[PDB]
Amino acid sequence: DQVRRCLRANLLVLLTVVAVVAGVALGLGVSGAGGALALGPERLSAFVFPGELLLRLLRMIILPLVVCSLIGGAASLDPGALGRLGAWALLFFLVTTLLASALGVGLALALQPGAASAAINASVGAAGSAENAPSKEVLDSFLDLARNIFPSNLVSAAFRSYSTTYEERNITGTRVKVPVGQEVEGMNILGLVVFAIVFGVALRKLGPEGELLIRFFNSFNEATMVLVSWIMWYAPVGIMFLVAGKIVEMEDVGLLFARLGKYILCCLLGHAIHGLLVLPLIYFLFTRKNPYRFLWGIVTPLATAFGTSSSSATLPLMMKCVEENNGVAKHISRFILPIGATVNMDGAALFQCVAAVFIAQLSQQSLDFVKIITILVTATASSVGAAGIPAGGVLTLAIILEAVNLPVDHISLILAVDWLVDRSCTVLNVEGDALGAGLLQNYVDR
Amino acid sequence: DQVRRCLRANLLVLLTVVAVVAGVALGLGVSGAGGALALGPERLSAFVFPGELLLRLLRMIILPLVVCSLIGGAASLDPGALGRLGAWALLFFLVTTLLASALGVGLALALQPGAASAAINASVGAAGSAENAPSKEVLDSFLDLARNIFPSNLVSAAFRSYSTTYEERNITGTRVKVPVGQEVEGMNILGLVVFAIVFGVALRKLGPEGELLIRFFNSFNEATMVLVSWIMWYAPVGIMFLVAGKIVEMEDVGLLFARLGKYILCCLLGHAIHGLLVLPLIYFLFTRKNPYRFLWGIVTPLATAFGTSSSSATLPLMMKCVEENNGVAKHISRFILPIGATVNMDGAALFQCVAAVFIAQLSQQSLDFVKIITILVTATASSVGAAGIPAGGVLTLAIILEAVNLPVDHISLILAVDWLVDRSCTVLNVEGDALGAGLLQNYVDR
Amino acid sequence: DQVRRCLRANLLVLLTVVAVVAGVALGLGVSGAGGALALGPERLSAFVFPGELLLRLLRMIILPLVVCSLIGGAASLDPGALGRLGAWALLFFLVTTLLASALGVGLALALQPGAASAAINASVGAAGSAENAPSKEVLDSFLDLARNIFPSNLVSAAFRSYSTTYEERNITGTRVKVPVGQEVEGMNILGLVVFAIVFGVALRKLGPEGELLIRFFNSFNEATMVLVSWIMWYAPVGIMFLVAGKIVEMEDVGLLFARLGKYILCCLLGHAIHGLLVLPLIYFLFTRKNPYRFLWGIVTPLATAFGTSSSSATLPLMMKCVEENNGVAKHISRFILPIGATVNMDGAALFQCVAAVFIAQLSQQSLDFVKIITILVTATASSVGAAGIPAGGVLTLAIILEAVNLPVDHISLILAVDWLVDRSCTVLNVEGDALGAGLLQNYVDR
Ligand SMILES: *[C@@H]1O[C@H](CO)[C@@H](O)[C@H](O)[C@H]1NC(C)=O
Ligand SMILES: *[C@@H]1O[C@H](CO)[C@@H](O)[C@H](O)[C@H]1NC(C)=O
Ligand SMILES: NC(=O)CC[C@H](N)C(=O)O
Ligand SMILES: NC(=O)CC[C@H](N)C(=O)O
Ligand SMILES: NC(=O)CC[C@H](N)C(=O)O
Repeated sequence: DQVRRCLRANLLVLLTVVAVVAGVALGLGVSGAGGALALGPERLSAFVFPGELLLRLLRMIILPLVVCSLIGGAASLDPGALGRLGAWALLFFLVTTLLASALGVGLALALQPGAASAAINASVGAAGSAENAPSKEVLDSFLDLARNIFPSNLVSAAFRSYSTTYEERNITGTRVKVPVGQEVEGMNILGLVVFAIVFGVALRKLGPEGELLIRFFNSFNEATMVLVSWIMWYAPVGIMFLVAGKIVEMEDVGLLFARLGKYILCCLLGHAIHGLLVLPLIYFLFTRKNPYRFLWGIVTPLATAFGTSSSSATLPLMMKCVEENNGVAKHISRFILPIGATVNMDGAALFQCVAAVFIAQLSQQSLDFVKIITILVTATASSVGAAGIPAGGVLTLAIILEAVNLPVDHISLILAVDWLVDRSCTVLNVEGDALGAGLLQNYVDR
Repeated sequence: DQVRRCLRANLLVLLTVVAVVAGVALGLGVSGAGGALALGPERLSAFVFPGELLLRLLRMIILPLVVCSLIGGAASLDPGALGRLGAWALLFFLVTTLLASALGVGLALALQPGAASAAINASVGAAGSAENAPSKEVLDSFLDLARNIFPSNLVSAAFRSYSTTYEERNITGTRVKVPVGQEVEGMNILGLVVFAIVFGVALRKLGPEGELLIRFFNSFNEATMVLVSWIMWYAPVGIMFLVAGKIVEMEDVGLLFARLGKYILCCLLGHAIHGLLVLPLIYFLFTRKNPYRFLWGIVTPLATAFGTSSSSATLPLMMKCVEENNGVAKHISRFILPIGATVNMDGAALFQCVAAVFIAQLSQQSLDFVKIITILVTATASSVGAAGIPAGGVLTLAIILEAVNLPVDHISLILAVDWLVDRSCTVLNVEGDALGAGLLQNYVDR
Repeated sequence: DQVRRCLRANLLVLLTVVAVVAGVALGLGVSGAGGALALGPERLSAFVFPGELLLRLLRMIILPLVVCSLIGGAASLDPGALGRLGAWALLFFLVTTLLASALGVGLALALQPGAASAAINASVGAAGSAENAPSKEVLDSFLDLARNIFPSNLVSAAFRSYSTTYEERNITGTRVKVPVGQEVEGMNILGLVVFAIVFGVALRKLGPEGELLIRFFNSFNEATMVLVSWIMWYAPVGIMFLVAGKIVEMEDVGLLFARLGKYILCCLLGHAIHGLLVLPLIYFLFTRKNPYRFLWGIVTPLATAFGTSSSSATLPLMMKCVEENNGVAKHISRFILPIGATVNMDGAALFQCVAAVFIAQLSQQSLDFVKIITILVTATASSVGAAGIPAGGVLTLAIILEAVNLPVDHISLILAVDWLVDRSCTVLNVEGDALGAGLLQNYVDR
């Protein structure tokens, strides 16, 4: 049969999408028959482990990749030409993030998710529970991101980021708060991207003395790219257990879709127009080429981002598929795509935009025109400061609301539905990188 | 004199064994005349320091060795031949560990250490003291070892391993336990062995691009091997203070040997037959060569393992003595011996076997035939999960006993005698590596 | 104009000294008009940030420099000649530190800072506040420094040093203290200097196998030296905010200079004679060359040490200025100057000498002749154990006083004036390195 020929050449494509629907059929049979209580907590961790093992070993290789592949990328061309590459790049990440957040106002206002329904029953969901939050100030977190760039110690920025807390050591009368930083747990991806680019330029200023050093990091880049190919074969096995592990936790067979299902359909549709109708239209307007043939070549990482629910996870998996399947250049694909891992959270700019209108569609708040331009520019700024940590964008939602002085009286409605909507967020998040990667292929042709 | 000629060529052999008996004569004069109280705690740390300095600097070089020497080892030969090297290897570590644990049942049953003596006075030793223990479940620790393999972050696995604890954040009615992991202190040796082997194969799949990279790690391996030679000369000084520091702590001039000295003679004899009568018989059955001439060439690391009481400590010291003194190959000795550091704790499979019969010889427990095959297969499994941390195998003793549902009413009798029996454990532990290393020299001759 | 020609060639010299006086004029206008309370604590951290950003990114490059530049330095020459370089070196650091501490007795006794003034009103300053201190014993901290050399783990010594605390887990009757170490936060500079020197010698014992490895670390050294040049241009901006941030904290417009201003003039004059009259006289006695033409070539790092107030901070900044401006050799300047970062705290030997006479000039204490030779040799020993941490030498002041059994009834007078006197300490501290660096240039001419 001739149909057997195309299936052998599309083996990873077929196995990935058949597994993401397998766990939904697997997990609903677990959640329906018996439920979460039938397994027991001492066995539930053993069930979710073959999915949780996937997210582990696929994360350990981004450290010898991102600090390594940006060297050989940003030391080939000249630093005068890198400004002709970088300035057109950061302009593109700013427009795509801002245009996605502009859809958030334009879709939530025309649908009004704060409608007369069970969603307005937030008093049963609030309970004063999530009020006990750190909720750092908007001046401090914006100051914290500039301090997270240019890290303190180079080894310490491989596993331990920087943040800030508050204390009250102020027995003087009128007890005030005092900021203090303590370097909490978490990998600093952004702190090492800005190091490797600056370190990559310094090898270009050197003459033939750096020729030994650049071929070292070129070879050490290539050995990791061999090792990411073997994890790619394991990836259809793990995604079957990512979805079928998370679905055991909550239930939406008539409970979660009943209360705030209008909001869920509001934000999934925000991911529907953007990145499936807008980004192909932008890509065709600059290339005049078929975007879906480009999009079909990248479907294993995009389905993996739905499973792993982390943009920083699926970073090496996309770097294999873009340079192999689609016709891009070797060196420039390994530069614009890793810097795009933590700079264009436009899904978060679409998630935190709608969710900040959603609580203001209810509870009778105006937002006529002055708050609209502030809620538009804040979400496209905090998206840069967001990490690739799963469910990390919920923490940056509270700093938008205080700056636009909306009530935070129940943030717990937007919370506890982010096991589903954030998986759609990462797919839209990582898609604009490779669409921007192929957009620079036409730019070098002229 | 002709006797002066052999002593100059056997200088390290003579100085090492004269120092391990020097500290016993030194420490008993300290423990006898004056005792531990005559020195004071502010001076006792200053006394144990020249031994404690030895265990420190000899441990800092295993990180630029194990992740480095396994690269140049497992990138020379073909990956098809590595399966012909690896499968025969892991079969040998399984048999030697299981045969050692089979001696534990066969020697404790024929001697019955739970005899009518002062050893049955465990009520004075129990006191409900060591009941306050974490004692993680057998399903979780077996799950934890698979998660400790394939580490989370590559830099973070150089000093910080992974484990798990328990919390009770369960105010819902019927308060249950919940697992949580927090990455406690401790070097992950096993997490980096599995990384370097996979990374070593990927250089072999590369062509001449990896030729620069393999010669880098070949040279960086050799510079450490120079530096381990200088610490080897310091090693007879330190072992004199390892033994004469630990002996100041407890006393066995008629007190510890009186109560449970039958148990101590039971487990030291278990280390006597295995690895001095069995392993020479296995080595002669496959080589038909003199095992003791091979064994005399490795006596400085084996006496160092008695002093340091850590298998992961004496790993670089054996790698010098095997490739220099005995006639083994250069590349294959630096592969099978580091992977054997944390895979064949057969002394622990002999220690945790007898100690789990010892508490069941007392307190009237049966173990007729069904528990015997479970207590045999559990100890040979948890020996793989054991670390090279001194006195680390005591924590893995409790997970055997709950799985074989024996009482843990006094584990503190097996505790606080492990300053002596565990030093015999590490000597038997590290011996089977080099005997297995020389066993593969005959395998390449055919 | 011909005066425009010299200003273009002295751009860094002119911009650095015009900024250290700019912040004094800036900060006094802030402290005078409005004061510290006019800004608010939520804005004060935003004001001090462009200075605090300078101290951050200029510290992240000392890890890929000190462990890297000492390799290519101490592997070129022979190890027989390194003893002819090292022994003359460590003799020079011992004399310069001891001669500086000899000035501390000779200047405090001839001035008597414990005079009838407001400085003797220490009862208002003591309050029993700083009595709650750890204050580890003199035998333990001297033992701790030898354990901090030869670190435990190589990766862990890049951000996490070693220290010791005390516990009282001693329910046996007569509750005593027990030492325990826990690896507190802080970069171990000294632990990696002793590693790279020993590792550098081992490459020299290797033949042409180390030729690949030495050219690797030679190139990786040079790429950092490019990157330190770009931070040097940012350095006149940051020092303007270092001084104008610290001056907002305290006030000395008639308050701090009134109470103990005799002591401040006593210790600043101790930094005046030493290192501006003594060290030029020593340098002229061995070179017969102009020391101030050598001293004018290094004025950007010396003014930076006044701003950063850390010897370990300004280590790469001096390594650029010495090898470029002044006529020293390339390889030997990158060896003696990094080892001099944490070995010759003679300012601390001048600070901790005077401050230990200052509390004994008051409160009627003798120190006739026997305590004088002990207070001289203790301060030159603890200066080696001092770190490059700002305000780190105050902790090592208490261990001098107990060994010379002077009262520690108010150490808080020497505390809280170290925002000013310690900035003079680091300038004198880092100056003797480069004066010692140029002193070895004449030694290689013969
Ligand atoms: C220990 O056990 C023996 C019996 O074997 C008994 O006679 C004795 O009283 C017990 N206690 C002590 C302190 O010896
Ligand atoms: C300071 O000391 C002087 C004596 O020299 C005394 O007259 C004055 O009252 C003291 N001031 C305070 C505040 O104690
Ligand atoms: N909510 C967010 O967008 C941040 C977390 C999300 N998983 C991401 O990596 O994009
Ligand atoms: N008790 C044990 O056997 C644990 C391992 C042992 N400390 C070793 O290094 O060999
Ligand atoms: N007072 C001191 O000596 C502390 C250390 C000093 N700040 C230095 O960097 O050398």
